Amino acid sequence: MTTLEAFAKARSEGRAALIPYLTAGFPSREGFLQAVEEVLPYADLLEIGLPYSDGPVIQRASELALRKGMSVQGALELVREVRALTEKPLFLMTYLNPVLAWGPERFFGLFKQAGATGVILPDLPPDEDPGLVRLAQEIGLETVFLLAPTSTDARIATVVRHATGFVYAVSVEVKDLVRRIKARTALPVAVGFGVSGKATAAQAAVADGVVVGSALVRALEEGRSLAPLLQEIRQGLQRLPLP
Repeated sequence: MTTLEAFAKARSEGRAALIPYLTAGFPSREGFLQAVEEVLPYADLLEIGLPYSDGPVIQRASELALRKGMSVQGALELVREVRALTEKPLFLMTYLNPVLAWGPERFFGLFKQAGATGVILPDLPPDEDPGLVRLAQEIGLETVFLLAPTSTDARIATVVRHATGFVYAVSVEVKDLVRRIKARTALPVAVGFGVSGKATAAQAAVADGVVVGSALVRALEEGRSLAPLLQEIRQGLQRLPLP
C-alpha cells in the first residue's frame, strides 16, 4: 500500500484520509505501542514523531517521551515494530537537529532500513537544501514538506516541486488553502488544524488527508479510549457573488 494508493483508496470511498500522528514513546513505550494498535483500524497512513528537546500539546508529548528515555535508537526499533504490525505508509516526523547529529545519510538510511515510507521535515524549507532532500529521496524515502496559510502562490509552487508522498499544510478556514495548493500540484494535500471531533473534521474534509495529533495527545493524557474519538473524526471526514 503505497502512499499514493492510500490516498486514492480514501478518495474513491468519498472521504479524506485519516492520518493519526503519535509521538514515539508517549506516554510510554508500551503506551505508544498500544495506541498504535488502537488507531491502526482508523489509519490510512500513520505519522510517528521523533521526540526532540527544542504547539504546546505536541511539545508536552515529546517532553515526556524524552524524560522516559526515548532516543533515535529507541524510535528506530519502534518503527520496526510498527512496520511488523502494518503494511500501511509510515512517516517519521523529525526536526533537522537530530538528523545533522547522526549524519543525514546515516539517519535516513537507518529509518528507511527500519521500514519507514518517508519523512516529514517541518523545519526544513526544501528549496534551501535540495541536496539534503535528494539524499533522502535517493535512499528511497518520500519527503513531506510544509506549507502554512501565509504561504504565497510562489512559495506553494516552490515547495511542491520538492515534496513527494504528500504535502502538508499546517495551521498550528481550510477550503481556501487546499484550493490554492491543489491548483499548483496533483500531490495529495494533508492538513493539520487541530481537528478534534466530527465538526472540526467536517471543515477539513476537503483535504486529501487530515492529520490527528494534538487530539490524540489529550486522549492519551486523560487515559481515554481512542476509537470513539477517531470514529467521530472519521464520520466528519466523510464528504457530504462575493466581493
